[PDB]
Amino acid sequence: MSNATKFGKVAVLLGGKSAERAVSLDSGQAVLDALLRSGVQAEAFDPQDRSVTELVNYDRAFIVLHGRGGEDGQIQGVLEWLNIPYTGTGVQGSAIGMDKVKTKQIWQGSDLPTAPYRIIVVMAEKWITGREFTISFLNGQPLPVIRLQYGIPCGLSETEEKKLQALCLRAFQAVGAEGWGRIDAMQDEQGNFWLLEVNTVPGMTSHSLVPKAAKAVGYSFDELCVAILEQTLE
Amino acid sequence: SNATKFGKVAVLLGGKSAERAVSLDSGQAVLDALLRSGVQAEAFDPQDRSVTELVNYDRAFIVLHGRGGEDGQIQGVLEWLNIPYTGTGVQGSAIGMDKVKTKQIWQGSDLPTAPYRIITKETDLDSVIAELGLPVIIKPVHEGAVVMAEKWITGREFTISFLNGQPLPVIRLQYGIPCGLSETEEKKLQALCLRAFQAVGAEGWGRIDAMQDEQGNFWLLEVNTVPGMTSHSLVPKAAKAVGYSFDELCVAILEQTLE
Repeated sequence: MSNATKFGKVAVLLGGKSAERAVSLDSGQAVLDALLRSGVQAEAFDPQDRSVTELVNYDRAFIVLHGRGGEDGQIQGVLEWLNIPYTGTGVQGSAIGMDKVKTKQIWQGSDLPTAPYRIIVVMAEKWITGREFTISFLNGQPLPVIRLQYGIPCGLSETEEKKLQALCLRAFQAVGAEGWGRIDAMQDEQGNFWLLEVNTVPGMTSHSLVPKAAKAVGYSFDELCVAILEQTLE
Repeated sequence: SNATKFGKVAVLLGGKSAERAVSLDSGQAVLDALLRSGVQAEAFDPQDRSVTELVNYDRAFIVLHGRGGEDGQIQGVLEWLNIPYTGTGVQGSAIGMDKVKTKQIWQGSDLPTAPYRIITKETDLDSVIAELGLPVIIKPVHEGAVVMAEKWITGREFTISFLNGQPLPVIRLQYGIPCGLSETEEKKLQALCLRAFQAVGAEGWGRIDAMQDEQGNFWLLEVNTVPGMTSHSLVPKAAKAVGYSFDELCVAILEQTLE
């Protein structure tokens, strides 16, 4: 049972219209090479150069557009209307995820910790000092946590780490994200966690954090790319 | 000036959802009203015409109800085709058509709404009847497979319709106006509902439904981001109460699609 047949003609959506275009071209190229190596019939699709109307020629879509259009529900919209299954988070989770105030609102509304904030678009947030982390997701489940300013190990105890993972899984589900993505979190001076933001189509460049964390659990980049694409089976 | 301004407008109607028939009715009404106002309107049924052809139009009047219309999908395609359109963008639409999400973001804005528990059909039922009390409303989440349980409150339902971002005269649900609220009590419900409208990031026009319990307290229920425009529909009724003819109301809504 081959990946040519099984996944059919897949479009790797890349580049796009946003300020993160260059990063997305990089993420796209990486993913495209990896899927081609895995024998999936992948092709590049840049919606800034090719009308989305031509998506109708493809059986599924690997979304690796960052920012406006990609991370915010728009392209997910068009794919729903063309009946083309696709990677990651649907319209709702995407549209929310790319709005901090809305992401915070729905987190507060789920009994989940996050800095207070006020109505100034950029907002005004309560300053907390501590160390930032990021919990990456694959198949709905969290992966090994990475410290931000190397990255792993993070500097949490094994139980302290699992606490941050379980908390972030709730914040991932709360906002209705699915498949894969990233949650950023804080740890204040007293050891308490605070949720910061969500990325519903993360970077897939060589320096990007999700492949790093997927590798920590034995996924090659090519394996990680197929795992993500498997979401598009029903 | 002289409805050269709006150009070739598409009235999106019918569609794929269970509310198709209602949408055909809302579409026809709106289409006739715009044509009477001298706007160059045409019908576009996305179930019969590929959305690809939307590129032939300068703007879109969305009057699709339910799945595809009320939930961010068609708003998506319009954003990607750079075609301005009526009502609420992708975010507000996608939220609005989800009750749990609408409630979450309302709780998160210090706004009143019935307690509820998302039924994973397996969470212990005893802890749920302990939180909410009996009787309890169970209802489907998006279309009012995933299901919820809400706390039953007794009282009288209302609906506050919106145009140009601002609320219109409130209507009692079972005629509808007068509602049976005092003039100050009515303004209280309007100001509350304006916050709940803004909170979810809806814009232009729409409807918020609200409760009043036996003690006089308000509770928010749900949001409709593309309301009915049929002859018996509630938004034209409330727009008429403030001196808008149906034709005038239809142009007012279309004006959202300008700078």
